[PDB]
Amino acid sequence: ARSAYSYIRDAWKNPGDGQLAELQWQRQQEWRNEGAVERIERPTRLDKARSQGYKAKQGVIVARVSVRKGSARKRRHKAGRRSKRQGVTRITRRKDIQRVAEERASRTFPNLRVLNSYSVGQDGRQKWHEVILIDPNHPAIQNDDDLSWICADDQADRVFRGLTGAGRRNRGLSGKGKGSEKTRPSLRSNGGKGK
Amino acid sequence: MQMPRRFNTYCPHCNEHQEHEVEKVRSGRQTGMKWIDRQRERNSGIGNDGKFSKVPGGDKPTKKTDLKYRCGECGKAHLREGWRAGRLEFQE
Amino acid sequence: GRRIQGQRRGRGTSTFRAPSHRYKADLEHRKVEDGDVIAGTVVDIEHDPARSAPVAAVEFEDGDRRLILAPEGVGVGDELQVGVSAEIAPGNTLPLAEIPEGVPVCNVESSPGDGGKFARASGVNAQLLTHDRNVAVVKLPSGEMKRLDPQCRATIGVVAGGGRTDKPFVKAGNKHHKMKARGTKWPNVRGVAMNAVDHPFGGGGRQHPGKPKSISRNAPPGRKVGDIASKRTGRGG
RNA sequence: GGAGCUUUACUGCAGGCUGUCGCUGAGACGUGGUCGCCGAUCGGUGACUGCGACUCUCACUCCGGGAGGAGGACACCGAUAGCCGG
RNA sequence: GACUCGUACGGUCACUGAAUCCUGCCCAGUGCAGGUAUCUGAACACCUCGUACAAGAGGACGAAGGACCUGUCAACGGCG
RNA sequence: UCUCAGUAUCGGGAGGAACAGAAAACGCAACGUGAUGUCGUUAGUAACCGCGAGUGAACGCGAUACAGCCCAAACCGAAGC
Ligand SMILES: [Cl-]
Ligand SMILES: [Cl-]
Ligand SMILES: [Cl-]
Ligand SMILES: [Cl-]
Ligand SMILES: [Mg+2]
Ligand SMILES: [Mg+2]
Ligand SMILES: [Mg+2]
Ligand SMILES: [Mg+2]
Ligand SMILES: [Mg+2]
Ligand SMILES: [Mg+2]
Ligand SMILES: [Mg+2]
Ligand SMILES: [Mg+2]
Ligand SMILES: [Mg+2]
Ligand SMILES: [Mg+2]
Ligand SMILES: [Mg+2]
Ligand SMILES: [Mg+2]
Ligand SMILES: [Mg+2]
Ligand SMILES: [Mg+2]
Ligand SMILES: [Mg+2]
Ligand SMILES: [Mg+2]
Ligand SMILES: [Mg+2]
Ligand code: NA
Ligand code: NA
Ligand code: NA
Ligand code: NA
Ligand code: NA
Ligand code: NA
Ligand code: NA
Ligand code: NA
Repeated sequence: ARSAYSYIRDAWKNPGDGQLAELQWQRQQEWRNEGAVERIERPTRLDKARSQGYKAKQGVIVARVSVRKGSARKRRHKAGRRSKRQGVTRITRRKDIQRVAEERASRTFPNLRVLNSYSVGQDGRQKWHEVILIDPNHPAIQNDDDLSWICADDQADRVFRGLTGAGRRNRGLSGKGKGSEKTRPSLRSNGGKGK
Repeated sequence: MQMPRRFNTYCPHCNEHQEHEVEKVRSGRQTGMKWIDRQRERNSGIGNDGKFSKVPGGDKPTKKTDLKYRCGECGKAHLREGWRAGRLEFQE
Repeated sequence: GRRIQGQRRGRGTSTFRAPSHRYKADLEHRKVEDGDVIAGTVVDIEHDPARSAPVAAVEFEDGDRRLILAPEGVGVGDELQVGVSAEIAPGNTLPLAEIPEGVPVCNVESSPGDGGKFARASGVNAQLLTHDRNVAVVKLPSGEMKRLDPQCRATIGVVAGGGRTDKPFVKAGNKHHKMKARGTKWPNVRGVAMNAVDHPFGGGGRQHPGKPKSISRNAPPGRKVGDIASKRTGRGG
């Protein structure tokens, strides 16, 4: 039979319909008065969190992060530029808002590593994401066969190196075939042409 | 200068002399689906558009004759070299 | 070229800032709880270096001492009242609703409880004209008819120090001393006396704008100079 | 060859103005269109939408220490379109 | 964020340059500003054609702006 | 525009290496191949480009080294850390 989890999932397919819509319209009011990064005791979308590796357990942490909508906040050239390089308005950053959110959370929790993250919706001016972080030093994590991989030294600061799921997609690593010539194994080894 | 609307001459399709009718070529409409159209849209961007920032212009004082010769027998048309004419009018 | 002077201003550097640390009081109507009145006694009259106009030191009942924007004819020992029920006398502050139509008024709030906005400078007043349970109509010193919430508080009387501008400065030195007390850069070099690099009117073998002075509202900073969005110019016509 | 400067030089880029979409909700008039059901191309009747006119409060904004007050689906902000823009 | 502990007897932006006697005529061009029956005027949404969809072609509606009208020279300037 | 070039330089960060990695792949179209990186080749080929100057892969093949697995959920429901 359907899991209860499937109901949270199904609600979130349409955040502007039904009960969820009412919920969001109420919640965002409180969110807009909250800070940049807010630790929350429970995930807003429990299905998505568990799907992404969240467990209810010591050393698992969730935080909701607000980030402004839209394109690059970009200063105009102060010296000579050819016309191609004179743009301000239409330029957009190469990292998606989700990854920005993940970096801001990870900085808030310097000892914690980013596991994953997901969208909780947006208003007109900003987007919210909830980011799951893990304490690599807590023995409840160190002994978990499902999460203990994240404790390894080479996983330090994974978010800042693009090793996160949002990192990897945003780096163009989704396809194993055609289109991935300049992304895999890394953007840099391919000379910065991947995107 | 003046020209007959109809006269006998060689039809390269029939391969024999036939009465032809002559008309000025009317321009056909662009579809906007051609490769050059796709290239314009794709390559235009921030700053100068290269060739797409060019504005076409200029006129020779007198254009060449631009004409369809259509066979009144088989109905097919052929084209010919044009010649400079300030004005071309048909005698019906 | 180079940024024009009006562009240097915005950066808020020392040269362009008010000498705020030498200023005395931010003059705002005292807050009254509600449905009440409160009285105070005028302890002193002093000079306000931000306004070149006098200001009154008042000691209130609850113990609070503060400077207030003084209308003409207020003196030491006078008792002043602030509230819905206050008497109608020069120097008292009441909501526009409680003030008789036809009375001159000063330090008028734009929004209720904002401390006052309009008609604060030397000798000026607002004229309260019309009442209503909806709207109070006030004529501002510029001549504009202003629709205001009747709950907007005002002070009775005209601002003190009237006639300040009747006397010519007569000399550069006198201007100078005034300008030190202000958020202004002075003296003023004409744009036309500058180089092209420094101003739209700069340049040339003789001094002249070399372009119409009337400039569009839409003009960007660095270009918007001379007569801004002027509906007309000159005297005649 | 270079640079500084100019402008109704060429090409662009900020900025301003303006329409539109998102944030963005409730009720309702006039009118027109794509339309379904109560009727035997003929009319009472859902919904959608073009159109220009209006009222609300609940987001959002401002005032207020607060209670509340003023605005209000506009404005701000995000996106885009046209005009101006040495 | 400066102006601003400021509020039109104020700030800002320009021109002229104490006093004295004065400061004429011109709004066609250019600039600014206001108005505008009609004309022009983009994108979204809407309608038609096309495409089992799409590209694309057209239409209706019409913002600012423009045409057009008006105001304005102690606006740019002009005064044969 | 293109080119120099995703170069110089700047911001953030890991390790002894890093990154990639067990197909929603390839598409010598097959009755075929079988995670990833790298080297040699494919090839200055396909593709881009005021179609100017310039720019420029991949699949495959021969090699090197080889390695494959864990969740979420269903069904259990405190049997756990
Ligand atoms: Cl991390
Ligand atoms: Cl011809
Ligand atoms: Cl002064
Ligand atoms: Cl193969
Ligand atoms: Mg570190
Ligand atoms: Mg490598
Ligand atoms: Mg361009
Ligand atoms: Mg104040
Ligand atoms: Mg003066
Ligand atoms: Mg003196
Ligand atoms: Mg100073
Ligand atoms: Mg001067
Ligand atoms: Mg000089
Ligand atoms: Mg200049
Ligand atoms: Mg002079
Ligand atoms: Mg002069
Ligand atoms: Mg040069
Ligand atoms: Mg230049
Ligand atoms: Mg050439
Ligand atoms: Mg290249
Ligand atoms: Mg291939
Ligand atoms: Na961290
Ligand atoms: Na790319
Ligand atoms: Na592209
Ligand atoms: Na000049
Ligand atoms: Na120079
Ligand atoms: Na004129
Ligand atoms: Na004129
Ligand atoms: Na090119």
